[PDB]
Amino acid sequence: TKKDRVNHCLTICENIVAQSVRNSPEFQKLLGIAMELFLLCSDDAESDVRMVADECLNKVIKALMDSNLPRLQLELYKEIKKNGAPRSLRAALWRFAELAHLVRPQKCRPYLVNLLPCLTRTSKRPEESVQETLAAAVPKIMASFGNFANDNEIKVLLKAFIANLKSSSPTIRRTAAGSAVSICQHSRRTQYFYSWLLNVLLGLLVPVEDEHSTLLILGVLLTLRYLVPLLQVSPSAEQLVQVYELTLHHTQHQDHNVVTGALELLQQLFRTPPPELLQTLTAVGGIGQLTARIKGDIGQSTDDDSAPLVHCVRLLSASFLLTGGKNVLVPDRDVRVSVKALALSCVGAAVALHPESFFSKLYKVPLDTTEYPEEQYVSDILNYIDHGDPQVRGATAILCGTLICSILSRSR
Repeated sequence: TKKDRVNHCLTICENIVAQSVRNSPEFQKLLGIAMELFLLCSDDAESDVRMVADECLNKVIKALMDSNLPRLQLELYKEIKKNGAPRSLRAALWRFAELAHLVRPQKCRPYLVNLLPCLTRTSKRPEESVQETLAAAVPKIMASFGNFANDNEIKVLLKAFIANLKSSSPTIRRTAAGSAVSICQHSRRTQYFYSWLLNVLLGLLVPVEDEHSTLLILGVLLTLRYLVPLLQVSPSAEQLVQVYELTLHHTQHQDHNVVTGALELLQQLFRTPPPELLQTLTAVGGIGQLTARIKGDIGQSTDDDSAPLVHCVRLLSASFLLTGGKNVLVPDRDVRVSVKALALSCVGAAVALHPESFFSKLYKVPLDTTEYPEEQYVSDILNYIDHGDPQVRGATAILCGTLICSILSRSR
């Protein structure tokens, strides 16, 4: 009956729209029963059956978004609480984020309380396909159901997703990170909930000379690429400078999945910087007032008589893409050319902030004139125009663009 199952689902659809009679005590009973039956047609495993009868459920909704919206959204909340099959629960979750901004604010507050028991179970599910669509609904649901919750309901929901940063799947790590940050745009207080996510994560990396379970090191740095775009009681000016020393230790912590995680976080905090953090780095003393492969004295980000952005260009160069003795390329065998690509785009976004870093010497205390004849400056960054692939000769194409943009605007 595999061809007999196809004809059954499609004839139920057309005889609802062609009724032209809604809000009737006969019409109310008919729409509840055969609405759950549209998804068993998708639950049955055949691509001739799964593709055909899922486009037919969308014919019902859109012809009824005017007439029967409160009857549509009551049958649909029932299936998530049923917590069904990972194919059945998935394609119902597309339907419920697009009708979230169609509810009325009269009936909205009953719909908020019932979802938080239902939105934690689908966070505990290890199916890698079920976890994906929730990172495309927690953007859409909690922006229209955002304002209707108090400070009690939203503190429970964010302790669950951080326990979904403790899993080892790359598909499940990036769906729990975009869920914590879409709530705080819409929670109740947009600025109060930005300062609260920064306290929870830095105790997961409280003092850095520990064993930090290097899968869990990657969970904390992906929630911070989504929230620095939103940082522009408040998040304090001493709360944001604890974020910044945490990464320079983690551009050195060896891996190829943990070195690439803290280098997308640094390219974005210079492009859209938080304005409290942005004045503490251009300043001359810098971090010294807030406290009161490399083989030389760089001078750490606590020292005075130099800005910290003078410090931060000496550090990302002699570890990744430069050797302190001579103008010479580093081999692609040592550092990957996916890892050398994100290190040329971080030296360029700081020159737009502090342009005096690019003219500095690489080592502060010079390095061993017996071994090496001459000491070099950071201008061998601009010898990576001849290096091989795109996005290195193209990301030293963009390193000369914002070095000229920001000397003219620095000295007038």
